[PDB]
Amino acid sequence: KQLPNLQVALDHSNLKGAITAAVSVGNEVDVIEAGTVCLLQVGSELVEVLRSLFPDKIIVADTKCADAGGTVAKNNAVRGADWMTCICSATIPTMKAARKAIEDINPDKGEIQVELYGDWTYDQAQQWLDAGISQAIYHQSRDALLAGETWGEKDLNKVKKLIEMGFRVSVTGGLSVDTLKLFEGVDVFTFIAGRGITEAKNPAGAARAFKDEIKRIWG
Amino acid sequence: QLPNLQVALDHSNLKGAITAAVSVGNEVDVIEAGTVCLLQVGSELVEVLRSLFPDKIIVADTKCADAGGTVAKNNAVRGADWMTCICSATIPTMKAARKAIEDINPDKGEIQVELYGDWTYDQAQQWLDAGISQAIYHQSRTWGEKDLNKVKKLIEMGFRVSVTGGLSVDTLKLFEGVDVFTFIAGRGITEAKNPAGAARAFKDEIKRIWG
Repeated sequence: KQLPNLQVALDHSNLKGAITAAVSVGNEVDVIEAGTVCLLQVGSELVEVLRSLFPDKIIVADTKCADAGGTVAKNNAVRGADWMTCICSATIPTMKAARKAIEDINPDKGEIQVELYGDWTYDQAQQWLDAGISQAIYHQSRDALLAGETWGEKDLNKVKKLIEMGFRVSVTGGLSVDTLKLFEGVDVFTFIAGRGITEAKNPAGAARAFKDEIKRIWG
Repeated sequence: QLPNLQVALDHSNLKGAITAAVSVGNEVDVIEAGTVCLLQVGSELVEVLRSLFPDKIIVADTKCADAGGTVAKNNAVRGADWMTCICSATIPTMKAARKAIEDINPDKGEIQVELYGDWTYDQAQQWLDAGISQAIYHQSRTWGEKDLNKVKKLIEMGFRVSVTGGLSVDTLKLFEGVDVFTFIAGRGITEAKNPAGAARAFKDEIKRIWG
């Protein structure tokens, strides 16, 4: 058993913003993620820079891969990624090819995570598990997120159900040190924070406070 | 207009994409920076292609799922005409992407929906209602009736449909009578002994059939 991870997403539109934010919080987080917006802007060298700065941190290449799973996984695994995202639209053969490629380069830590967008089903989710993929990323309902709302029961129910199916579930959106308590009793695998922490007055302090609260609730 | 010939650049490095584009650019209508390539090299490739081919349609194949306005802006400022969104992107994301690309590129700026997994005609109608009327259809993994029939309905609904997968000079026959908007070729053309000649042959067969 371990505590939920604190992950920082880097969704910057340029290389300097990602690197500066990563350096500001890196020591205080468990996982550092090169976000899709950033990767589409700067390419995969960022993954390698992050690996150099943080030899022992978990690194996520958030490619939201839909196709050419083996190639995209290999491309980011050789840069040093541990986890890569596939969009839930990706077929089972694409997801398996990506898993096989990332495991080939990184047997110890290599994994695929399914990014949950649109009308995905639990029947699809079981297909991911059967294909050896057991991480999923769940986003707060965007309407509620944009409105500043708490996590609603419907969102919590889906998170709970995925966990019960056997997923390690990461959540993102609507997360702050004060809102972690909403998740009390929910076996969240990773909390993914972004600008709330990296744009704070003291990002390292904000990151540590977030992890302190994870420790209070789940410790 | 006849169906467009498009070349997809899915290389894992910059030199591969640039070399392939230069080899066939004059002979095609549309040049696409594929997702595999953009994830490797970033968006500068789009602006390089725009400089090389000022009068060609340029596609930024980002398969955008979220941050629509940001992703579309980032690629439109590089000179993209069309950008792909994955079909699982929400309507708000697709709409934000469309509005951002139209703002920078009022001439040609458009979103195209990339079709993967279990999509429905009901979802497709929401894309049309959202102002998005291009969709990319991939051969199931010789074009058979199930695939052709889906292509035909999408066109009926009001989509400009691009097709990709299993395309050659010889399989263009199979699409006789269908109002294909764009045929997307890739390595079949760019890895040929004479890429410019393979592409020209391709466009010549389009001209024969739809001309």
